Amino acid sequence: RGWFDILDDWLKRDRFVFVGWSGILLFPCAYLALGGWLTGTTFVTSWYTHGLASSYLEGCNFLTVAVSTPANSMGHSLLLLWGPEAQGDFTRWCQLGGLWTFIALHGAFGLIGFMLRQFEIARLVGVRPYNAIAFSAPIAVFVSVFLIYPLGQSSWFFAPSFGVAAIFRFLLFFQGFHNWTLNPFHMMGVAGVLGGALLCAIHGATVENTLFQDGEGASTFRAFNPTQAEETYSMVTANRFWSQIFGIAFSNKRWLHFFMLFVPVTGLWMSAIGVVGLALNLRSYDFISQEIRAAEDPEFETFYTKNLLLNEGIRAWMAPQDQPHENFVFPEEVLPRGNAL
Amino acid sequence: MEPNPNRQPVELNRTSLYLGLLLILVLALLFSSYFFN
Amino acid sequence: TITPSLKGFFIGLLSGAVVLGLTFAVLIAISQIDKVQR
Amino acid sequence: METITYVFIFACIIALFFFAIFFREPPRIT
Amino acid sequence: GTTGERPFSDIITSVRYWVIHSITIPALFIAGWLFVSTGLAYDVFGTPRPDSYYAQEQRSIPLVTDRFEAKQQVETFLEQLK
Amino acid sequence: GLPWYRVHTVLINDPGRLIAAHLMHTALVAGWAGSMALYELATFDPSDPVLNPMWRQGMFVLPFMARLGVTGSWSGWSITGETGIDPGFWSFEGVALAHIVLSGLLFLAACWHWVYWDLELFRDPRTGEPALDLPKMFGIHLFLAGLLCFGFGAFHLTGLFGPGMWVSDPYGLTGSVQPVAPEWGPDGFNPYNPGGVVAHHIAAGIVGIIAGLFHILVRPPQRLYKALRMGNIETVLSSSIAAVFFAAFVVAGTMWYGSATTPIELFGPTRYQWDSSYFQQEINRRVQASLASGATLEEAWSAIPEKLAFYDYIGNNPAKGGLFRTGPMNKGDGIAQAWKGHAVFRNKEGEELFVRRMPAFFESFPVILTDKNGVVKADIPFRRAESKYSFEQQGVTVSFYGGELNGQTFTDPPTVKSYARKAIFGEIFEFDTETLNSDGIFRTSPRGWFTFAHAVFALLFFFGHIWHGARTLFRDVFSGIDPELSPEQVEWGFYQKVGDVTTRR
Amino acid sequence: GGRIPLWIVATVAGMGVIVIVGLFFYGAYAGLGSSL
Amino acid sequence: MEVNQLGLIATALFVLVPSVFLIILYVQTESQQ
Amino acid sequence: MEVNQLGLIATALFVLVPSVFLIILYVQTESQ
Amino acid sequence: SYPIFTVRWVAVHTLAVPTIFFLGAIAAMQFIQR
Amino acid sequence: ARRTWLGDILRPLNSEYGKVAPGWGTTPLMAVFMGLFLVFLLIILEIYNSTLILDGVNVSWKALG
Amino acid sequence: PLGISGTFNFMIVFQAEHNILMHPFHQLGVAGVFGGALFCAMHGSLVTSSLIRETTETESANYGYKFGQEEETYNIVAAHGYFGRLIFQYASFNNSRSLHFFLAAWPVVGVWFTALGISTMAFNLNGFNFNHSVIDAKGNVINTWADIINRANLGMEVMHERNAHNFPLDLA
Ligand code: CLA
Ligand code: CLA
Ligand code: CLA
Ligand code: CLA
Ligand code: CLA
Ligand SMILES: C=Cc1c(C)c2cc3nc(c4c5[nH]c(cc6nc(cc1[nH]2)C(C)=C6CC)c(C)c5C(=O)[C@@H]4C(=O)OC)[C@@H](CCC(=O)OC/C=C(\C)CCC[C@H](C)CCC[C@H](C)CCCC(C)C)[C@@H]3C
Ligand SMILES: CC1=C(/C=C/C(C)=C/C=C/C(C)=C/C=C/C=C(C)/C=C/C=C(C)/C=C/C2=C(C)CCCC2(C)C)C(C)(C)CCC1
Ligand SMILES: CC1=C(/C=C/C(C)=C/C=C/C(C)=C/C=C/C=C(C)/C=C/C=C(C)/C=C/C2=C(C)CCCC2(C)C)C(C)(C)CCC1
Ligand SMILES: CCCCCCCCCCCCCCCCCC(=O)O
Ligand code: OEX
Ligand SMILES: [Cl-]
Repeated sequence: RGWFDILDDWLKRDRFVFVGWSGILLFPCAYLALGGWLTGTTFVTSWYTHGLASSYLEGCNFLTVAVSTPANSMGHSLLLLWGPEAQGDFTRWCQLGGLWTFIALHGAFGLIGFMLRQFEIARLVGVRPYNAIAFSAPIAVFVSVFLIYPLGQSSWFFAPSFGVAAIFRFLLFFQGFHNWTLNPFHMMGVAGVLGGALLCAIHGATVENTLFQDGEGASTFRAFNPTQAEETYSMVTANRFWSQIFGIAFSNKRWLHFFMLFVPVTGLWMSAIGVVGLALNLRSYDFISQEIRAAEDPEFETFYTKNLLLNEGIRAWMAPQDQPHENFVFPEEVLPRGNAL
Repeated sequence: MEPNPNRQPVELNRTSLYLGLLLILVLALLFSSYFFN
Repeated sequence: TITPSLKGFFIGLLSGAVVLGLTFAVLIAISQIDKVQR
Repeated sequence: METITYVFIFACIIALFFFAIFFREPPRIT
Repeated sequence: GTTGERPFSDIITSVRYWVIHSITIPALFIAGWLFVSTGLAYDVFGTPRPDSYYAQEQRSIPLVTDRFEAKQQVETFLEQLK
Repeated sequence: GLPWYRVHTVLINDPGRLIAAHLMHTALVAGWAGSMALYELATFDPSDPVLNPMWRQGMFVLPFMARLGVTGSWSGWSITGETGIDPGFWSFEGVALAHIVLSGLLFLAACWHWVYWDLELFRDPRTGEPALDLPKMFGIHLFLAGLLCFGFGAFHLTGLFGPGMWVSDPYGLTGSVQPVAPEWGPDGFNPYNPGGVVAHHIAAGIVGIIAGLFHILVRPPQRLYKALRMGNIETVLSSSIAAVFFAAFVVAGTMWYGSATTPIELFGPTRYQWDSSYFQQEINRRVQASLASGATLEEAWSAIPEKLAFYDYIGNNPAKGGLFRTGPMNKGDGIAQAWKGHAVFRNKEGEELFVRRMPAFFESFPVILTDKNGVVKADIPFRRAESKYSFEQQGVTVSFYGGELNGQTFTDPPTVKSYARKAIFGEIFEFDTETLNSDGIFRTSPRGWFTFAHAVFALLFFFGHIWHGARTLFRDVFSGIDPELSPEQVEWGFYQKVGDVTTRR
Repeated sequence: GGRIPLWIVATVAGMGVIVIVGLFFYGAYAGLGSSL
Repeated sequence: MEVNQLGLIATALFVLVPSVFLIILYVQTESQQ
Repeated sequence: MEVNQLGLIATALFVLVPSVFLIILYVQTESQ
Repeated sequence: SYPIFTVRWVAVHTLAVPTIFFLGAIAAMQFIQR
Repeated sequence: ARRTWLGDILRPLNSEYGKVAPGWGTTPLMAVFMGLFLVFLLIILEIYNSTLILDGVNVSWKALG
Repeated sequence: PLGISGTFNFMIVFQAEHNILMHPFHQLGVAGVFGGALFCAMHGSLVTSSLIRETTETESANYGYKFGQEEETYNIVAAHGYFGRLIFQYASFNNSRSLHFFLAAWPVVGVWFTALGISTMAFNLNGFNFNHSVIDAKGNVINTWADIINRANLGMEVMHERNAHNFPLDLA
């Protein structure tokens, strides 16, 4: 009946928003990550780190605002407010990119908080912790992309910036520099995300179209009771439908729902792995055998060589403005260009 | 000395065989191009 | 000798302690008042 | 050799499809 | 069903509620408005005003290029506008 | 029956066969180390530590034996290039042999422990049930770990009773195995100070001895035993995995950034050394110093050791590789033979021009020549028709100082362009591409390959921590939730405190 | 308690959003960020 | 095309070893029943 | 030594395929 | 007998208060001219 | 179970399974060392990071001479 | 193209010619597919989390369900009571029919929109163009992340089908 147990009592009270011990970590950090993003996108520029406007105050819209990465010259500095770079000056902190580390790091501890919360509530309520397990995939993606990837590179500057259009630029950077679409770890991720959405749609559609008539209304939603024992749709008819339509069907409700966990979670883990490789520029960029042939044989052409020409265009036309700290100066005559364009 | 009490049978049903072979064949199909390179 | 960044370190370190201690003081206070009835 | 390999794997996948469909464990009720 | 907090639909259809919040909500709106209209938002955060991205005859970005002198570099650029 | 993913759970309540499986694993790992070493010895060329060091040859365990003091072959060669040495029994070959003999010995003990699984040592004396006292085992093993960590630092690393470790100068020219005195001051946390490594193992070795002794004699608090399920061996697997992926992230990071324990003569340069022109600055520093004391251009550059120039080359940058570009760096750009010399470009007005160096991000990069102020003065144009800066128009020449081409000048435009294309990679070397049938495409070094593996294994092991931790804390519902969990325990308001039935309203 | 009917609260809040977001789209064509 | 000669055996073992593992387990499941 | 490149796969499969056949036959013998 | 100040009350206002303020700042911005 | 000479000798070391110190025991002391170890790792991390700069601690390869 | 790299070629050129990423119907497509994967994992994990103990730890839990049994195999109230507490109660479904309809409708509608995106970029109604939308008091252009996107788009544009254009505008 000591203080630790009294606090435990209070943190775990059943209230509108459950708190828990995990709440101590989660709620400050989530709110601060989210406040940092909203604050930066409304008020803070990227002029000195990127040579970019990036807030509503400067004239940007919701698609173009961003909290942008620190300047390349910061290396991987934690950029603490009190550190040697900002030296406690809040304004300079904002201008050097300190809000990016702020959001990234509070965001990471919030994501931990959130998964501990899924563990905490699962234990109190008495259920198996698979929702927590599944959330490991979002965490793997976040840390590999926002933390591991820029740590292998020269600086945080090459991490994603927290913005809609900024993330689009990150997509295109990865195409032109890393040829990431060619990476089989991205391809497994594509399959898991697209396979997940498929499974989501096809499982919902099936349940809704093998419903049992359990009421008399044309709205079939009313005819369900959450404490009823009986299944609300026919697994037998669903199995026959799909067997006859597609050749094979699920027959085991448990396998079905495990597979729905398995497919998208695994795909996200796979894509995280390939990004770890790209942290080191360990790309699936080329096929050697294709290049040897093409170098010797100028009539040889595939969609593979066509895409590298596109990559080479991306790199040369975007690098000067996207990597301003490098002072790239490409005279017009060196820019790769096809005929006329 | 008694025989070991902790031994257990292992199983792989036919659906798990089909699923695993498909997984392996598709992985091979995807990665083989990178092994030949 | 205590360089400017070792100074900020302690500044950062004291602030964390403050924020953390303040937080737990409040939480322990409220938990003491609004107990569960058993 | 690489062509033969690619086609060989694809052919095995098509054969697997045939057995997965026509030689599945039959779902039996209750 | 419930955990004993007062329901939202009961709160926001209540007269006391709207008596407080018809003051608190506009006041906050006007506060944020003044935060911008006074120019204070610019100065707190360091965001360039439309006239202070470049000096009159400059077209170089004032890019931070040093880690530990970065604060001093930004201050140097800002003087080159005054 | 058991699913396939659960076959090894038959060991959870069987300590002897658990020891048997751990012995087999240890045998397999010792066996790998010996096999890997023998393969590397059979493929390693020791004849040129300057331009064909181990890390260009795809050597992976050789640098780890060298790091701790193993530097010589029974064949008479050493990795430092000294000839006619007598390493004693602890040559590369004898290190490999010992691991193979250890593996054999572990295999046999594994068989004995598998058969004689039912040892009374493993039974609890009161209940007669298999039982391991994990809290005391931890103290024992920790005390052992601390003795070994202390001894490793106190005897092996100092050279008190051992060889020391690989140390080098800041530019990786003069490395060797040396005894290292402990650094007890604050610089002992400098990752680039080797004395800190010595001090770490002595200090932490004593702390582990002291902590081990505490954990042998002091029982765990009841609160923590229950919280952490300390009667359950899977809680140990959960925490152990966490410590291991923590450890794997650290060694990936120090491999990539570099530290005193990842020297560049065993693993190759880091990408940051290319990023910051680390070696180029030192070379320029030296040439200027030679020029100040009246040396000619030819003499200043000829004094540049080829080993330093080879570091100043992007083909040795570990961030230039690819995932499926396999094998040693030599398979790509070739086996380096000679420094060609420092290329100096000048235009028709005699101004010195500077090739813009390729950055590691770019698979390909255009050829742009700048003046000392960064103004573009020549390039290789893509579109020819409106070019202003062609080599042909600007009369760009290249002259070599030092190296193989010292004192030679080239003025024919296509030859000058050919060297400018190589100059974006840094310093220019002659390569043997025939011997290995090199395909000309950059591969990563063992610094790259190690970082990739350990970063990936660390991330994967995080999921294993989550999985086994979940299984420990939720063991009671692993097979499903209670079929008699009533709806009042999950519906809102019934209990003041969530899940606590003593707080009903 | 339930004085102000809920449909009326919904309608006024609703228009209040349309107005603010309207203003935000108007500002895409005026002033900062309008290309002009 | 000039492809990595070991691509073939990598691919064959990659297919054969894990498939053989599953077949072994399937057949001995059927012989229990 | 300029040996046959297909010698490796031929040897590898020569061992593997019949060895696997026997192992399959033996395991399903023990489990009945 | 309902309470007025709750953990819920705090979570709500912790978000609603800055939101309205931010909406005011952003509405002013639509009248900035270059 | 089988008794062996070596088993008899090691027996006392695997004989207190389940034994706990009451209540919270040394938990408060454990918490103190956890806290010190965190600050200690912080310092180490921030030195590597060059967020904590110390006199005479040149976090560079050039700290080999 | 009916090929893997051909697909990527199609999607890089589509971005250069239509700025599909700045198009809201492709953004709804991403939200349809991301959300679908999210809710697939959520739903799979919540049902799996609330399976009723029917088996021992030596058998797959999947054998706790027999094809064609009448009783549900999980406890939706325990799953609702977990997820309602992870967020808050009224953000969680306890009607299984509403729930699965939501699962059906979210990705289907997202993918409708992204298909309509391609179908309407077929008639050259392209993604938002904020190229040079921010300029300063003098009139200098102030780049944003959209102008950086545009540099990438340009490099795809100028390089694609490099021998096929004789005139300065790629009008189709
Ligand atoms: C649990 C909540 C939580 C967590 C995990 C974090 C975590 C973090 N914050 Mg955030 N922060 C929080 C709440 C939190 N914050 C809150 C509530 C606020 C509002 C006040 C902020 C405001 C804030 C700002 C403004 C900044 C951070 C920053 C940081 C980072 C650096 C933290 C650090 O170095 O602390 C160091 C301190 C500790 C780790 C405390 C350890 C103390 C131990 C227990 C013992 C020490 C004893 C003590 C010193 C004795 C006093 C002696 C005295 C008498 C002399 C880190 C990612 C920085 C950042 O993101 O940089 C990019 C940053 O600039 N935070
Ligand atoms: C068919 C098209 C397709 C598909 C389906 C995918 C699918 C994927 N891509 Mg790929 N991509 C494609 C085309 C495609 N891609 C193309 C053509 C390119 C160009 C080369 C790329 C380039 C690309 C890059 C550059 C990257 C991906 C990544 C990914 C993965 C993203 C995972 C995810 O949801 O992250 C979403 C993010 C998370 C899951 C992290 C955690 C999110 C937390 C929980 C947020 C919490 C929100 C919080 C509540 C605040 C909200 C409020 C706020 C919104 C207001 C996934 C496998 C990423 C990847 O591989 O990562 C490993 C990545 O970095 N893609
Ligand atoms: C008599 C024992 C012995 C000795 C002297 C050696 C010696 C060697 N081995 Mg071999 N090895 C051995 C046994 C031994 N080995 C066994 C039993 C195995 C099977 C597991 C191996 C498996 C093995 C592999 C796989 C490899 C070697 C390699 C090597 C070489 C490099 C060693 C090295 O870098 O360690 C690295 C040191 C560490 C990893 C130690 C870190 C320990 C962590 C940080 C501590 C973890 C937490 C700790 C418990 C907490 C302590 C608390 C603290 C307060 C005290 C060296 C010649 C390498 C080589 O070149 O092979 C040819 C190599 O690649 N060994
Ligand atoms: C930590 C492990 C490690 C590391 C870092 C190295 C590092 C290295 N090795 Mg060594 N090696 C190792 C382990 C390791 N080795 C082991 C365990 C063996 C025994 C098999 C060997 C045997 C060996 C030989 C025989 C040779 C090397 C060589 C080399 C060098 C080049 C490697 C290369 O081309 O990679 C290529 C790497 C890849 C192409 C990556 C493969 C990625 C896999 C296929 C992805 C799998 C994905 C998976 C299937 C998806 C499933 C997930 C989900 C769907 C369920 C390099 C220094 C070479 C050298 O230069 O030596 C002188 C050489 O000839 N190694
Ligand atoms: C010290 C490390 C360690 C140890 C001892 C264990 C031990 C265990 N795990 Mg855990 N686990 C770990 C790490 C570890 N795991 C990690 C890193 C992960 C994340 C990938 C997991 C994820 C995991 C899951 C998800 C599950 C387990 C399960 C189990 C149990 C049954 C495993 C089994 O029978 O596999 C039998 C496996 C096979 C017959 C074939 C596996 C072959 C894989 C696919 C590839 C081959 C690996 C290669 C040959 C060698 C490894 C290379 C490299 C690691 C050195 C067992 C107690 C199971 C469990 O909880 O049972 C209750 C379970 O369901 N583990
Ligand atoms: C863009 C894609 C994407 C988003 C936005 C997203 C979002 C979310 N997923 C969650 C959950 C999940 N995600 C899951 C599977 C997946 N999630 C996926 C993809 C995503 N998931 C995918 C593809 C899968 C399939 C594997 C599962 C299984 C779960 C859950 O259980 C959980 C849930 O409850 O869903 C209902 C929620 C976790 C809430 C939380 O942590 O609050 C706390 C908020 C914190 C800690 C703040 C984090 C701040 C981040 C990391 C950095 C700052 C971000 C800025 C504020 C905004 C930047 C925006 C610009 C970039 C444009 C949240 C709604
Ligand atoms: C950073 C920082 C911090 C923090 C801060 C914070 C925390 C903040 C917050 C802030 C906030 C928290 C914000 C908010 C905002 C909001 C907003 C801005 C909103 C908006 C919205 C909208 C606009 C919407 C609308 C709509 C639409 C459009 C459509 C649909 C419908 C709707 C209605 C939804 C501190 C202090 C620590 C210090 C350091 C730094
Ligand atoms: C008995 C005996 C003996 C003998 C011994 C021997 C002879 C040994 C051997 C051993 C060995 C010789 C071992 C080895 C092993 C190896 C291994 C163990 C390997 C492993 C592998 C793996 C694991 C891999 C994997 C992978 C792949 C394949 C791909 C990529 C990725 C990865 C890496 C994952 C003696 C005489 C001493 C004495 C008496 C007793
Ligand atoms: C684990 C919880 C950590 C909480 C940390 C929150 C940090 C609180 C913010 C304190 C900011 C003060 C820094 C500004 C003063 C620095 C002046 C200087 O560098 O000399
Ligand atoms: O084809 Mn296919 O791609 Ca539609 O634009 Mn015009 O054309 Mn061609 O160029 Mn850009
Ligand atoms: Cl045309």
